[PDB]
Amino acid sequence: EVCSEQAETGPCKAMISRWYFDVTEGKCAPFFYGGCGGNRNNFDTEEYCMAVCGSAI
Amino acid sequence: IVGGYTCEENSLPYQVSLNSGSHFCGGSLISEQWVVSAAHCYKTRIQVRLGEHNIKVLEGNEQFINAAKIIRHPKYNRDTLDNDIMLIKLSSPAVINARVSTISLPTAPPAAGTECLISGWGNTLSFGADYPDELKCLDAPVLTQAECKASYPGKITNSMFCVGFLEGGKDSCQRDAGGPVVCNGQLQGVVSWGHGCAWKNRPGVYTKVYNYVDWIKDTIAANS
Ligand SMILES: [Ca+2]
Repeated sequence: EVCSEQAETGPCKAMISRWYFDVTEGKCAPFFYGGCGGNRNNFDTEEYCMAVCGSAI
Repeated sequence: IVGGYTCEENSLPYQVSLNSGSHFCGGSLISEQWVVSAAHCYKTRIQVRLGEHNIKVLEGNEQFINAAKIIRHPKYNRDTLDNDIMLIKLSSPAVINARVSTISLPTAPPAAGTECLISGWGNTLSFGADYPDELKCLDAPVLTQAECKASYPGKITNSMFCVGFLEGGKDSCQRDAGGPVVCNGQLQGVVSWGHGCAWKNRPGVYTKVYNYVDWIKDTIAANS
């Protein structure tokens, strides 16, 4: 679902730090969000991403 | 900026950097006290940096000033990106000198074929990441309305226009948002969005500043 979605920066051209779940790493990683669009694999903090996604929190 | 060149250090005294954690957006100095940027670059707290050339090095000319007010266009739409423009009021007036100065607001809309100057600290690669420390420039022409609409079927609103190259290779990129498009001594555009960066048939899309001149004037007077 949302947890397997590719990290999408979107069409806008800002640089905002966020987190997404990487299925290969089996954990969360940082990416640069563009400010709009994209998808829900997009979290404000690492902890929150790991909370929603993967493993056995 | 993808496919551009490094600016002379003096050069663009109107270019500003927006900074929360770090540099995340550009902007344009339109007076002592006001900066124009994009509504999608909105944050609750912002520090404005003026007289920057190399954002990672203290050079002695810069002015750091916190936003006192951050104001998105009331009609900004986050799904369509309509009215992607924002005003920032500085908590103290910038000191206007040789390295920090204003850029005229437009007195006519952009005309197709006009060469413009686009600038910022944006990504310099169409695929991959390489963010510069030094300010980048790009000379690029305003495109026809037909060229803009045919590039983005269904998506160009009245607030938008395109500048750049249909063949690709030159364009603005992530971290350029909010930054200036200048034509013949006047701010015509704000860096907004595009499909990828510098891709074929996907020129950058910019907010048409001329459409907001009255709103800017009125907003400034309302918040003096
Ligand atoms: Ca500096």
